[PDB]
Amino acid sequence: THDAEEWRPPTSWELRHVVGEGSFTGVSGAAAAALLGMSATNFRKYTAGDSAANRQKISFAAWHYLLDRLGVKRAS
Amino acid sequence: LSTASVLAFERKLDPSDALMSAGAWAQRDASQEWPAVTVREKSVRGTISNRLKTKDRDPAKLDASIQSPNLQTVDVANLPSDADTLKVRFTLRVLGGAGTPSACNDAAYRDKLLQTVATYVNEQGFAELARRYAHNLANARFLWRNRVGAEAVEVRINHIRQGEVARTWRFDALAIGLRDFKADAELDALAELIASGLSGSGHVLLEVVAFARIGDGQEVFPSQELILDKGQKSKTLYSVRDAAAIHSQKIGNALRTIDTWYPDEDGLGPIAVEPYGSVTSQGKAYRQPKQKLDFYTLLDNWVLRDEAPAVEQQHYVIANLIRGGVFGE
Amino acid sequence: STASVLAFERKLDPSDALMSAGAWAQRDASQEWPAVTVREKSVRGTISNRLKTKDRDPAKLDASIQSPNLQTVDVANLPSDADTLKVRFTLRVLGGAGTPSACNDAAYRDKLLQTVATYVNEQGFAELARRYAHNLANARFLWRNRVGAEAVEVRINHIRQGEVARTWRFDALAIGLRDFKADAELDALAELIASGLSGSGHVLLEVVAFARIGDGQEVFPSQELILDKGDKKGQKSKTLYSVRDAAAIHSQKIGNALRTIDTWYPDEDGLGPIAVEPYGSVTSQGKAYRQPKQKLDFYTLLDNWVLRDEAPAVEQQHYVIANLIRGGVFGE
Amino acid sequence: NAIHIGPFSITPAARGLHYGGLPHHQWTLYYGPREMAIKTLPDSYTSSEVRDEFSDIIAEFVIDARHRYAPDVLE
Amino acid sequence: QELRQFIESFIQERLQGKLDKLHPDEDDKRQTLLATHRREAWLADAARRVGQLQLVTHTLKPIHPDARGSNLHSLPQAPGQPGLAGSHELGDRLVSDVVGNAAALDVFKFLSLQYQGKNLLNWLTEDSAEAVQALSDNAEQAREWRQAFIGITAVKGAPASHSLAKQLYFPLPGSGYHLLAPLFPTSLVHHVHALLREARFGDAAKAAREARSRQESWPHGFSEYPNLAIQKFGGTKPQNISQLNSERYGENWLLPSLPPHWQRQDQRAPIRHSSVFEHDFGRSPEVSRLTRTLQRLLAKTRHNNFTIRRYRAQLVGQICDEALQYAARLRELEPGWSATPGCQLHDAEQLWLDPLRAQTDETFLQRRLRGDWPAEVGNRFANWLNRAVSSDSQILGSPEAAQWSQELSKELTMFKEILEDERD
Amino acid sequence: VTDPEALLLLPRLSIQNANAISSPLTWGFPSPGAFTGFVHALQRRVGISLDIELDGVGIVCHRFEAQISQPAGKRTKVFNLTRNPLNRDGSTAAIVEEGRAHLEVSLLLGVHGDGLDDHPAQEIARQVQEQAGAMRLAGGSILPWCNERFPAPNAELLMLGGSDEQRRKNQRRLTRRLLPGFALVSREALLQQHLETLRTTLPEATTLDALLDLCRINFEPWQVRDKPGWLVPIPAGYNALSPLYLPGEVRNARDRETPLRFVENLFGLGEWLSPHRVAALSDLLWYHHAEPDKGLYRWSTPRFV
DNA sequence: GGATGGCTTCC
DNA sequence: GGAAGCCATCC
Repeated sequence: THDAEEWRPPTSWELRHVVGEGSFTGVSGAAAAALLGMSATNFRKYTAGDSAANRQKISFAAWHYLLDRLGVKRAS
Repeated sequence: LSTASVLAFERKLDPSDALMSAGAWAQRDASQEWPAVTVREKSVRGTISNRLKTKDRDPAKLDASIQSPNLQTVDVANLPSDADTLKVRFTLRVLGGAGTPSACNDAAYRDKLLQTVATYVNEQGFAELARRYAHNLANARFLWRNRVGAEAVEVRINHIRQGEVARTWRFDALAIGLRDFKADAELDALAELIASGLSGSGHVLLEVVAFARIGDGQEVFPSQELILDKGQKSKTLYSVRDAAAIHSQKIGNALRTIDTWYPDEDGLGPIAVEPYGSVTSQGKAYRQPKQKLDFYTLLDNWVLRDEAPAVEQQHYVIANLIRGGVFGE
Repeated sequence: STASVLAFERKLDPSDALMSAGAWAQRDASQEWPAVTVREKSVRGTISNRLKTKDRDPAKLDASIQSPNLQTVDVANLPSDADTLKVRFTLRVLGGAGTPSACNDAAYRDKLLQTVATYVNEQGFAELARRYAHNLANARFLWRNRVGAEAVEVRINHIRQGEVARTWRFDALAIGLRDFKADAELDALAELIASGLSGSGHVLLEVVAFARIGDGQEVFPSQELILDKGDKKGQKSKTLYSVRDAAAIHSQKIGNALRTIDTWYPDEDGLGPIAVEPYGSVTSQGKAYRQPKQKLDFYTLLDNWVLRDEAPAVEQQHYVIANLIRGGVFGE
Repeated sequence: NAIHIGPFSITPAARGLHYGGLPHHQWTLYYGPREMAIKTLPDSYTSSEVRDEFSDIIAEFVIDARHRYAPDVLE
Repeated sequence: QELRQFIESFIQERLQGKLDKLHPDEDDKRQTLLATHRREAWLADAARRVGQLQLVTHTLKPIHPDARGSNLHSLPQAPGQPGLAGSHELGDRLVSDVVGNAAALDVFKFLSLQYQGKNLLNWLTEDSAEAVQALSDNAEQAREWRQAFIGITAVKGAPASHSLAKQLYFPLPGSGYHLLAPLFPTSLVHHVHALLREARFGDAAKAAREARSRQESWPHGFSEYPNLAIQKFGGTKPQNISQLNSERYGENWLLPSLPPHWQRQDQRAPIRHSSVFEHDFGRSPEVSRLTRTLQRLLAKTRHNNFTIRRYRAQLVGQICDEALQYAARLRELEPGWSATPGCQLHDAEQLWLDPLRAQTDETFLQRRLRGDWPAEVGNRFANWLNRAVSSDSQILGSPEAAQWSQELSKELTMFKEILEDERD
Repeated sequence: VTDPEALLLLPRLSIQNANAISSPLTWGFPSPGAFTGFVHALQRRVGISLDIELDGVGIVCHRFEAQISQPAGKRTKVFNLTRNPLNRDGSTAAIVEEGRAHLEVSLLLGVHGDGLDDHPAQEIARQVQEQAGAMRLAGGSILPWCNERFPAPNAELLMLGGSDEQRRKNQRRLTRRLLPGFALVSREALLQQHLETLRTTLPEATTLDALLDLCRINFEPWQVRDKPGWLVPIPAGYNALSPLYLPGEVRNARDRETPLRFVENLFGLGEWLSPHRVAALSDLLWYHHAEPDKGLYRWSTPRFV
């Protein structure tokens, strides 16, 4: 959703739908990290698997901008 | 003088496949046109019941697994809703002439074998083995799970010389236990018939039927099958021209449970006669080769180094010869 | 001497024996009996092999027990109502026994021609034909199905044109597997065989056998030759021979069942008549009788008979002419 | 040891068996909490072989998901 | 120059590999003596091995391992009759395989590896100074090595065959025969085995495979071979043909050469009403493939209208021939004519398209079926065929669709004439 | 070359374990050279005793049944073997791979001699039947007469007998007998024009045979390229490697009285056609003809279209 | 698993 | 002596 009040961050399993070599877009973690202007390590911080095991949620803006740049949602 | 490279043995006591039919009690003497029971399908909802690997023990993951159960379809077999008696019929064939191997290399080896088994025949007949075989036919061991919790089970045994009946029997298979070997006049008469067959003194062909009183529309248990992959079906049964059936090797394994001479204990009861006599139900081997009581060491101690063991161990070795298999290197 | 190239073509060509089943006392009506099919079933066994005995080690034995062992096999049974098995095959006899299909040198060719002319002019085929009519009289071709039977019955029919020439029937269990006696019907069959072997033409037979076994018991057709040689998953451990969705026996198996005539192997006589082969080697015992170290193998006996003209006795003559009628490819 | 191909997971079944004399293992292909296929594969298989054993089912699922959730067309 | 130093380094590496299998009792001194003898006289030891080896393109041992005859290295001329297949088609990319002893094969592989790098593979005959300067062999040793290499490059065989070859006859025109011994080609099957491996395996092959899984169509081809057969040469060790059989692992893939219907399946001839309705359609595997091809060929243009019309006429003729053959196979495959219970229109079609009036059929019905041939069955079959072919107003409005309708009418008339000639 | 005047048909032959491989590249039906050799041996055995020469063979292949199996892990297919008897040591044998198959073929033969003149057609058909019932075709013996005693009789048919429409209706009454089968002819001209098409790409010769008998799947502009008939590879014959050798110049020969050649197999293209797509039956007879100036050893079917 | 031999190795 | 035979080792 575009409304910030109802949005929740995705989990790792949902996030593997678009990032990773097995995903449907077929884009790497390194290329997606370069698409957001981050390091590879800080991007790997997002896809650890559980927030207790050193994992952070992604932001609203980074998530929607990443969906924009991959050609999934238009996100005007 | 050593053991041969190859050694093959055919099997005596060849059974048929046993198929099932259903009908009413007290009409069991008219049971020649009873319709067969059939295999259908139904769908079952699986649920989570296994142990967990201490990583799948978050409550959220557990409830998320509870939310989406998997579905399966599964074969089943029941009695009809009005009949209450299960009829199982098969055919046993006793061969005789059990000493000779069907394949061999060293002639002196098989000659030593032949005189060993001839001396065993001369000392004792087959009366102990035939008595125990007729015991395993008296109670219905071949009714594997269908015997469990049955109301009353009766069995007719019928001798076939030409195309007609020679002599019959009948029993109450619940009166005969599963544990011990008793004595009975009809039973030893049948055992004498089997012993006459096993000595090669005339061929014996038997057909056995068995009736089990269970209940209306209850579940019966045919033999199962093997599934390598699925994408759908997860359990299949065995059938011959659309009639539920039991494998022949299941009947043969239910017939050879006569071994009461394993060194471990006696409270367990008789087991089947195997080299390194084992049970898959317990995952454990009696007659370990560390003890000097498995089949192979007993065999080449009787033949090559000429130690006749105890007489019941000679019964065990002769039963392993009757079952037959692949020996050698 | 003998040529570098030598080859004989096979006489007595049999057919693939198809199997069918039905009930006893209807075997005269057995022109439409249904076939016997092959099915599959699943088996689970345990370990019963002689293990290496340096790895007995009871913990590892109980470990190797608790992983199960599953296979898929083939099976062929009679139906639950029938109790009789019917096997049928044909047999073509050619004649012209001596002549090879290939010879590099003509001198050994016409020397062999004249010495087999002498052998056929000395005595007839009646010994070999009597033994062949014996091997068709008892049903040796029912390899394992004959074992432990109840009553066996053969029917042999002579076929000249598209109709029956003459018929025969026997009781195959009265004739043993042991010796070679004589019988007027058997000697008439031997007369037919000796005429057919004489180059007279193509004599054609149709043989049908019967056996009381029982209801729903198993029969034994041929097996196949499969080589594994692969990383992939295990195949089914047994496959049977079928011809147009009906169980069958191979032609070479019944052909090997026919030539079990040689009782003159020099080692003993209590083991019985065997097939005829150059330095005759059975596969059941894995051992070659008539060793070429002795002068009773086929090659040395022939080279004495035709080249050095050292004629052996009549038994070795029967042996070498049986190896001639078996066919083969010889040479260096 | 599991194998992860995007949102899919391929796990073995923790105790093998002997089929045709050779040791085997059961494998399961998951899509989240939903189990899709089960095969029985022998050992001495590298992970690439276990990948392209299931690659076709993955591709078919992709084809169906692409056709079902296609967007609308104006003209 | 550098090639002989590389050969000496390869000999030292072979000595180190022979010292890798070292024994703790006496392997060290024997390995040192063998390395000293190798580094001294590798060429002198290899000349006697290179005298034993011969290069060959046709071999007799694949016919049978126990036979032995003349093995020939020769490229025959291209025949005059055009459009054939032989060894003459390629000359530039040959690879000859050699028969000989295994240590001799190691020596020949060392000679071929010394033949690489420089131009030594073609200059093993014409080179003295640089080769003797690099290899450490003298002038006399270089001359003896050149003589041994010229001898090993030669055939060195006597013309003779064996008793286990084929050596067949072929009659001459109006006269006698010749004996014709066939030899197994090995360079040709090594070449086409490389091409078949490249067809079945390769980055372009797997890329076109995942392309045809994703239907992304970049400019590329995709080849596929169905139902090969596999043959195995000899026993467990394959190199006894040659080293080409060592690298092919004793395997040769065979191409299918089969009759059309080589899977004899049971016929669903029996009297089902829905079975008769589906048999009026006649959905089979080859019939379904032909119907799919005909439906795919409907949306074509008229720019290739000559070739498109030829392909459409060929497809229609193949469909008509397959329908007639399937009808004949269903008729002759039928043992008897049974009265079908509720065969809706199946009796009306099988008055002619069914078997003769047997004992199960009525004799009056058989005489009535002989009175009138099944022309209406042909009309119903033409209607089912025209319903199977997707038509539209573009064919009715276009002249090419009118020509296709005329061709289909001519094919239906030929089928009706062939049915009526046999009918009655 | 020559036009046959009488056509004789062998109705339905039942053969077991004939050779399946018959070539170092294919493994389906056996070679037509075996059919030319069979009719030549039929001429040499008995056909000289009734003053006929025989020219060409016709085959229809009613049924096919090979002993082949699939090894449960791959798309290829493996052969069935037989057990050779023991070596004298008793260990094993040298394993050689062979292909057995069962066939069902009708044999169509042409004639040129005094067919109906010296004797009627029925008796010469019966005697050539009794001649043919004792041989083998490609290593496979003929199974004898069984309960198929109904296709026992044969019939000779005169080629140009009667009028042209009478010849046409006799041809139609004859092809009403060979219903479930397919004839096999050479189709080299299709290979010529296809090679001429791909010569615009590049000048390769064996690729024209290789690419015309696969399943090429084309990229979308996900489709397949089609060939209109049943194009099947076939061994065309032989091309020699060596010149002609003298009857004693080579050792271990079959016969030391005939000259010898060392040859390589030649391959071509065939097609399985329906019997009702041909006009004349004289278009499907396999003649063996020789060119001893070169290594050309050819069987073919001239005068087809 | 075919090929060549090398010291034995008979007769 | 010479051959043949076996075994052996190579690849």
